[PDB]
Amino acid sequence: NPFQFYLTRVSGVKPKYNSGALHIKDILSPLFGTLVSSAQFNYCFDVDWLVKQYPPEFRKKPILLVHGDKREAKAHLHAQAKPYENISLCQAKLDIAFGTHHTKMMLLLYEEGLRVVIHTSNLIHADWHQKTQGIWLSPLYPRIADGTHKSGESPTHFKADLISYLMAYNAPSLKEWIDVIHKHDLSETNVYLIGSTPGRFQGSQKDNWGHFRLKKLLKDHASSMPNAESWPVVGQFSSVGSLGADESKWLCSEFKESMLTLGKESSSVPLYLIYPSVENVRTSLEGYPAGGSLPYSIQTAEKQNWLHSYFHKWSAETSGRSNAMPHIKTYMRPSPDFSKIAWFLVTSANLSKAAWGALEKNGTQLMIRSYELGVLFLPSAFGLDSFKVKQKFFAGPMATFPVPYDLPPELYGSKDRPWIWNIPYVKAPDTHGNMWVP
Ligand SMILES: O=C(O)c1cnc2c([N+](=O)[O-])cccc2c1O
Repeated sequence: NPFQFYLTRVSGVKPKYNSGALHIKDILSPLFGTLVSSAQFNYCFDVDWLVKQYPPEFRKKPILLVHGDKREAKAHLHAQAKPYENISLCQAKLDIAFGTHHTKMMLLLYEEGLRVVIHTSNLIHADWHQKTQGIWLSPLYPRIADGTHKSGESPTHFKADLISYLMAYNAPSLKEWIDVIHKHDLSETNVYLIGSTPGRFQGSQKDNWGHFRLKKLLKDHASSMPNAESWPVVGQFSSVGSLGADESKWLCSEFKESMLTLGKESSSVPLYLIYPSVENVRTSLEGYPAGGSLPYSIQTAEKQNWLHSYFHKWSAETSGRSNAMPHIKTYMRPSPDFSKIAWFLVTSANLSKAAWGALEKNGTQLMIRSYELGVLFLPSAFGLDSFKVKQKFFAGPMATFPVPYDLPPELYGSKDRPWIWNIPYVKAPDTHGNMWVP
């Protein structure tokens, strides 16, 4: 495979469904490189657990933790790290209310080169235990020889886009990593970077982030096919924000409009949203506690019941993960019979205005509250017109894309309800014998 898209290992499925999966210990093993320094961008950290995932010989190398915590949460994280002299912290600035640092990324500096890992898991035991999570692994990027002048840039502009993303933090500890990236050759990268950073973007900066970044890439590097209006859009996420009183406020007006872009020329396109039902969570490997990582509140949900008609159950027989609740987020554009896809995106961005951006000031300004990061797989970047869908995720032409859940997605039944984490479920017990009482 040329895609280097992996799922995390799931405890409890048969070995066939973990064969090509990765645990964090595998990512940090010496087989992937001789570690000199690393940067861990994330939302939630368990520092004691994290350090034990590094191999013993690497546990004293410098680690930078990039986080968004403030006030007491920030103090708690500093206290967690205090015992480990080699750990530094970088607080990402969040100057817009209700912003979060959701980006999940590792920068791994080796003796032999550099690797970038963009993924969806928090750095806590439970996120790597029985969840469906996604990982993109970069190639080993070699160092550019001292005295040599070359860009080290890929046809997807990944090196410049990653530096641009890091420059948005305006942070001294990340300027060091920017200088490291400058000195490496990233020309073999075949994915496009799609990031969100907080701010209000107009003019030449409007296309840099969020769903306008996606729109711009799809206009420039995908081609429209006849009957494009028949190719659905699929979104798959672990959390939903407040989208407004109806679909025309944001979901189908600006979000779906960005996602249905193809090619340069100027809607009944179906929209499938995949989000775990209550039954999905109850019968999961973790049981109801899996819902602790699916933070859809009743307050938000009650304001947008129109949205739930779009919801489809989580099903993942193709990867043996129907009972491993998703914390991956993915977006893609399948053909009407779901045998091909025009593109695939894996990201930290949930279905929310905070992450993807919302238009302001008479449509002239895109406002984003949070940091997010994902990678976009475009057929043109692999010399193809479209991707064939792999029929079994862990099965064996390597030009077929490993989609991790079942297609077509299955609509909620009439008795199904979206998982809502702050109401009780006491009618039927979960796989551990328990109810859910918030
Ligand atoms: O991975 C993330 O980016 C992320 C962010 N926030 C979460 C919350 N929360 O408090 O919003 C509750 C539960 C799980 C969360 C999570 O998994």
